[PDB]
Amino acid sequence: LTPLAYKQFIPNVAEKTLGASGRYEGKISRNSERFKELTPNYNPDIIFKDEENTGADRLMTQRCKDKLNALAISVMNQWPGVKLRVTEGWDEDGHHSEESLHYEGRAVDITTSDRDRSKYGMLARLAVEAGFDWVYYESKAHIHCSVKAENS
Ligand SMILES: [Cl-]
Ligand SMILES: [Cl-]
Ligand SMILES: [Mg+2]
Ligand SMILES: [Zn+2]
Repeated sequence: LTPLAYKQFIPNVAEKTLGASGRYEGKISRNSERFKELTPNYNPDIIFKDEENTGADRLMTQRCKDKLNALAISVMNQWPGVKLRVTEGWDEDGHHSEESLHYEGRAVDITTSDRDRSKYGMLARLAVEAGFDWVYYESKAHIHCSVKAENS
């Protein structure tokens, strides 16, 4: 398996194109009907930074949970004793551009639990192999992973 390079994305097309994660559907706000279709992730093998102390980053679509949970298994296989870590998920605080998949339960920013940046390119490759529809080495400090919408 070949690690991704900094700022590389796989597949090598824009995130919201049909062969990647597909179009945005619209921001999800708390207590909306679409919010009620999100599912919380309390997987003990994933560390959630949850800096807002709201648990919002745990709320994600079922496809996002499926791929994230597969990635959590893969991380523990690659580096025994290390866990997947989520630093950003579903944003309620307005940090991202319009049409960001972070507003839809469809995107996560991730690291390893030890914050060893030398692992991040490989972490991104593991996310591709775990089935995320788009993976991007988005900053020196994290990998961005997203999924197609349930209606796909
Ligand atoms: Cl779980
Ligand atoms: Cl943390
Ligand atoms: Mg946040
Ligand atoms: Zn991101």
